[PDB]
Amino acid sequence: LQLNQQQKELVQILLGAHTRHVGPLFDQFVQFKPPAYLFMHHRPFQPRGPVLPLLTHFADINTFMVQQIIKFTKDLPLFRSLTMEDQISLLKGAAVEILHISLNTTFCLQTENFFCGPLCYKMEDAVHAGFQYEFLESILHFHKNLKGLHLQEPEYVLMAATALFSPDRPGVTQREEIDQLQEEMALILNNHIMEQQSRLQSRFLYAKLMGLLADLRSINNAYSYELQRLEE
Amino acid sequence: QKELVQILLGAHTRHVGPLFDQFVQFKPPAYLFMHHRPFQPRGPVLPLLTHFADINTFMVQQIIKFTKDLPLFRSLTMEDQISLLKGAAVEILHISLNTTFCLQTENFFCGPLCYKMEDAVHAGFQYEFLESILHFHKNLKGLHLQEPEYVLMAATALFSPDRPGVTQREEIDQLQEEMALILNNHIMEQQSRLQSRFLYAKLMGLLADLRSINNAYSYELQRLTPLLGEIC
Ligand SMILES: C[C@]12CC[C@@H](O)C[C@@H]1CC[C@@H]1[C@@H]2CC[C@]2(C)C=CC[C@@H]12
Ligand SMILES: C[C@]12CC[C@@H](O)C[C@@H]1CC[C@@H]1[C@@H]2CC[C@]2(C)C=CC[C@@H]12
Repeated sequence: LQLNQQQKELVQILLGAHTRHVGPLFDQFVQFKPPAYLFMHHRPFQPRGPVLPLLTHFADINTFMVQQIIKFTKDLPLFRSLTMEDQISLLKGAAVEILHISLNTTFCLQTENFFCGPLCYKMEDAVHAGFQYEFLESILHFHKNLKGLHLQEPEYVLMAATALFSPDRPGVTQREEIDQLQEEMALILNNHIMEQQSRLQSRFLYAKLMGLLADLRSINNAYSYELQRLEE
Repeated sequence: QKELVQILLGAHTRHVGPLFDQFVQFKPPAYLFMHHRPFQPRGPVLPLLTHFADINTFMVQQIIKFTKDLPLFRSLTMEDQISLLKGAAVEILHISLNTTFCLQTENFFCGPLCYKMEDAVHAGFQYEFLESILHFHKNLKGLHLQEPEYVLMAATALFSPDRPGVTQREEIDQLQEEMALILNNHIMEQQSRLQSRFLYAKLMGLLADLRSINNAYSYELQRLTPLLGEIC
């Protein structure tokens, strides 16, 4: 219950990593041939026509986010300290979770749209790309729930690090060493939140976050085929 | 009593709800239709000053139509109605305007329109003033309020007995408290979702920061070339 020098230094390293590779991420989507209507924020009756371009765009931004995210982790000495296998296994399992956690950063609660650069994503756009409604609703509830907590870079990065060092993921060997990492990550998350008692005013913030981390994992386990198909 | 909050709710929804979806009706410069755009202060100003003037008028009219459906209000000396409105109108406008504010992008989404501070800046308004306005809207928005706490907050400001020109600052400093604590109570009747520490105090702390800017800055809210037929 209080952050020591080691911990404060860790937060900074995380933030640094996040800021270089993920923060600038969302503003690069426009480079991946986005369909014209994506540039409009207000389009109640606008048609979308062909799926291919829209579809391959989502394909584009998804690969780019997963790439940057990999870089993100790669900039963490703690992560590098693990075995090749374990890393590939942790990323292979936490990339989607870090993605929506990072993406919530551009999410607007008032309009339930993500503002990435000059682009404006709406749930209906994913619908038009063939994503399952139930999937999309869950993904949406998550983002609404998480935005309502009024988080900031620090809380976002810590949370992401918490999801990264999860041992329960298949293919891991150093299960107990890594589980130690996650616990140190959560304790820093928790204590960090307290340090900001005045800013963060939702009750049971920590639990609510870890709770949402649970919801996220469930959603992927359930509609995993939606993503596996996108990746091909 | 809690039925007075049904009177307020129906008043607001009828004349102030669709208030914002009509701004598109008053010759808004094409750029207000875009959410992502360059700041060009060397651009034409007059057409934008004209717009803000037309919608400032329009808004005032609906806020009048609003208060004109509050029995507790009409049942007062016309010399006070005018007086109270002479200073509340503005304050309400911003409380009601806040429902179109997105905390993420800091824009105001009114119908197909997207208003930015940059716009008030170009219109020629002064920093500090705008700064207060933005600060007000960021703070208030961060409290996750819904209609009930809006119409409510608004009405307690509607009856502010310490306003210049009021006749019976006796029956007014009564009608207000006859709702100030009715606001504090409702806040608890929903203590679950409204979990901001010390809402009320923070709320009234906002009603006070609105008045202070309603004053210090007023000479400019006036300027708003009040000529329509002036163009053919
Ligand atoms: C398509 C994408 C982005 C690429 C891929 O991660 C899958 C997700 C599913 C969920 C999508 C999101 C883009 C932005 C969307 C459209 C907004 C709500 C649902 C969102
Ligand atoms: C112009 C107006 C509306 C009329 C008048 O109350 C002054 C204010 C100042 C502040 C303005 C607002 C319109 C909408 C704006 C442009 C959005 C942010 C700043 C906002």
